[PDB]
Amino acid sequence: VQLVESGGGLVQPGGSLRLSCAASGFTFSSDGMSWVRQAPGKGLEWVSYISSGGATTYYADSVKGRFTISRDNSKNTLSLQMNSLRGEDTAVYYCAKDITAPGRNGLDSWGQGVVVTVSSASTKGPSVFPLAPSSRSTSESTAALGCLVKDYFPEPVTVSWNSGSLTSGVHTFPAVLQSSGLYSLSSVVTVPSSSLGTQTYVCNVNHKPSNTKVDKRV
Amino acid sequence: RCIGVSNRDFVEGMSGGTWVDVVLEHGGCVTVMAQDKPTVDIELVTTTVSNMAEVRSYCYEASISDMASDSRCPTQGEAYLDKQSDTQYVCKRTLVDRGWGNGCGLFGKGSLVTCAKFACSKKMTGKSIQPENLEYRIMLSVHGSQHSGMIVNDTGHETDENRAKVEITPNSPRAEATLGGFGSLGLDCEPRTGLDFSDLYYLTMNNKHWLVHKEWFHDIPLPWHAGADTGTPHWNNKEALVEFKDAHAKRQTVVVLGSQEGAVHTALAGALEAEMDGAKGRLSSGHLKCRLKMDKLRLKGVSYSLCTAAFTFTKIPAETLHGTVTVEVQYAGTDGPCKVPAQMAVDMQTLTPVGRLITANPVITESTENSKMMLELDPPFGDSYIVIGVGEKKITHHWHRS
Amino acid sequence: GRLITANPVITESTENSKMMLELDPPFGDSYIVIGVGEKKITHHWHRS
Amino acid sequence: SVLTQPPSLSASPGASARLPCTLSSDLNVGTKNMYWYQQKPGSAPRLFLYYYSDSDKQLGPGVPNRVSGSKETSSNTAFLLISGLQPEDEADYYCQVYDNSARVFGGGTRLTVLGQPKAAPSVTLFPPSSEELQANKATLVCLISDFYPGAVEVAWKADGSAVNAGVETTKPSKQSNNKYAASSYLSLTSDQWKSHKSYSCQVTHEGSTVEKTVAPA
Repeated sequence: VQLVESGGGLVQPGGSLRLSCAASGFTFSSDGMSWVRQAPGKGLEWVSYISSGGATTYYADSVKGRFTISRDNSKNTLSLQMNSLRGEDTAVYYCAKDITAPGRNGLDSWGQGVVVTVSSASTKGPSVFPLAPSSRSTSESTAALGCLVKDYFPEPVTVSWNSGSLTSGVHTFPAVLQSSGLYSLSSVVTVPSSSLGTQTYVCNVNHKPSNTKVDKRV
Repeated sequence: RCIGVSNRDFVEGMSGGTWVDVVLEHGGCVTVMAQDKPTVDIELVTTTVSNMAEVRSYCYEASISDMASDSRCPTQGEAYLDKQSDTQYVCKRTLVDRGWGNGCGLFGKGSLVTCAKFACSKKMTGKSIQPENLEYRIMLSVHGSQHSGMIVNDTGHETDENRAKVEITPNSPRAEATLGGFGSLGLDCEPRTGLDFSDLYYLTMNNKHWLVHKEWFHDIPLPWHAGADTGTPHWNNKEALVEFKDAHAKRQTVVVLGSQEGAVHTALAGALEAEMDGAKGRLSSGHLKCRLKMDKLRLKGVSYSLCTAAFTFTKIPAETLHGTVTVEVQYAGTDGPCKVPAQMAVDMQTLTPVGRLITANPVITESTENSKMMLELDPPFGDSYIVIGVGEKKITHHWHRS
Repeated sequence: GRLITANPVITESTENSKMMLELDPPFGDSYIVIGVGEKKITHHWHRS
Repeated sequence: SVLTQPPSLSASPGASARLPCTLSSDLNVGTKNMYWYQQKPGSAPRLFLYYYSDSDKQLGPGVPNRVSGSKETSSNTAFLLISGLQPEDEADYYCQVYDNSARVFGGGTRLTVLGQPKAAPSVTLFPPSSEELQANKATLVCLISDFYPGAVEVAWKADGSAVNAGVETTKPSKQSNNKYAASSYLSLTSDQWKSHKSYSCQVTHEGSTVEKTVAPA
């Protein structure tokens, strides 16, 4: 049994997408089907269900009036057309067998899912700022300094330190995705306190999609 | 305009500054009220795409004619018909069992080809939406002078500075409506709404019209031809609506599948709908983000004095869906044009105003004598009195909202 | 109309107690009015 | 209708793991079909267990006998049970129910088959720099690295009153030494930043809270 989804991608608030699921390995015309969502880092959420013959359709209230589910049993294809997309609809969409039996149900088999991204902004470069300690804990003279990379649109951002000179103690962290639609990222290095007055600390941020190369006096 | 509309949306304009953002929906109006400014009603009535180039046409009901078959014995090669390579004919070759019962010398698999002429009865057409080629149509109506007979009135709107019509297009997001003695109203809207018209087709089935995504339209399993017609279009995958069955050694039956109206209409369930007439009319969809400035929008009749004669209701105060109250009055004076004294008060003496007036700066225009004029108020929660006129021969009407 | 719950009364003094009462509104259109003067409570009604 | 699951649980192999799923008073656990779905990182959810009673159940395809289910009516709670735990069983687990066209999923329990001595989180909190304040904004970054099963809770504070605005925290993320890392961001203005005498990042992990403070002084 294989459930292969497609038809998703990057959309912007409003508008419409149409998701399609090709089914094989089983008698498609005899099973109910349902779509289920999973936002990045969040749990599962049922979207809509369609019966085997298509006579009965069900929708979650969070999608009612905006989504509509369709079936084509002769081609073994499941459809979910989504209108008036909002930021809440940003998630991975799974196609699943929603079976019906004598007193037993369930989402028997799942597809690998397709990504649907609703976002308003177009493309944006970052602004880099330092993160100085200003406090000295002096636990084996270990002081930690870094730089934050704020409000960039495309996820690829490569961060170096002292143009590759600084490799020991480097920690670049995964980014946030803010309600503004942009990403923010931070990188920190732990350094001996004996170097505060001798070693010049420099962070090297490169954001290729927008042609920004920012090196800040961390 | 805008009074009887269910989706009415009394959005308030910031008193003093000329900054107002408005969401404009299809089938819903917006009433913008400012300070020392004429309240104006704004509705997005029509959204049109104009540029329609035919992309691909599909046939959903067909006719068959001239069914024929040619059969061959085993070890005598391949079957052949003169129309098997014809563009308008659909064919199928198969291997049937042949032998002495079928009038053949040997027992083996004989070649059988059968064809028939395909004719399209009814067709649907998917055509192109050229992105950056939209056309929004907005109507604007001004309060105060107008009476409710103007609620539904679209004629004379150029001479009347009461109702302006505006068009907004991609590459021309700015616009400014002329309201004459009311001044002018500017508005800069076009959202570029992530509603990817560059990725949709306009599907016309038969007097039924829809807005359709491209990847689904390309994978429709029905006969098709790309462009428009110039005589005998060449259909492809004609097998989609015609099937051969049960070949018996000299003949194979072939039938058309029938109408695919319900199949595609069911497949289009939940799509963005549309219409067409006048050769260019189109969709019913809204979500128009606008930002409008009313700096050049002046009030008309501020220099008028108050009307002195008596009024009379020609309609009793009627509550709307949103708690506002509409009022129509006749005026028995020659004082016109003049300012109508309108107010609400729990007080009755003397003469504290409580609520708001939607029809800001109410006036009459006709002079002599018994002119009509209709007005809308927003009373406070609780009790209040509707007061039209001044002094003797006044008009008083009690009200209870909610 | 008519009141089923004759002499509606609150018993607990302070502060935000709850009470119940039943009415028999006339046929047609009506308003349920509890309270007096300012900060009254009104609700429109249309029975059958 | 609300199904409530603990955000994360943790145990060692050979243990009888117990993953609860409390049903809201809307439903009654004894009358419900229970569907558990297993999802491992990088994979789709798989039907793990159907359970109505000890006499009415069915394990998913390829799900070992060690998996079982149960119910308790007093607490209106369903349970997923794993005899003799093993590292392969480490995944996220979601309970699910049917109710009049609605398929309701629980929050999901992230089960950690214990592999490590439960590590102490290392926290550092940075104030707004100068260059960004002159751009009228002020963003405080709180960074968490090298901690035990990837589940922390961060609470932001300011002058004693918990703030719930301008906060965005990354999900936990496995890094080099198979430990987890995360970062929380607090976005304020320059006047918002000066308004309060003291801010604090308050991260709790397994019921023990680490708290770092920063001051505009």
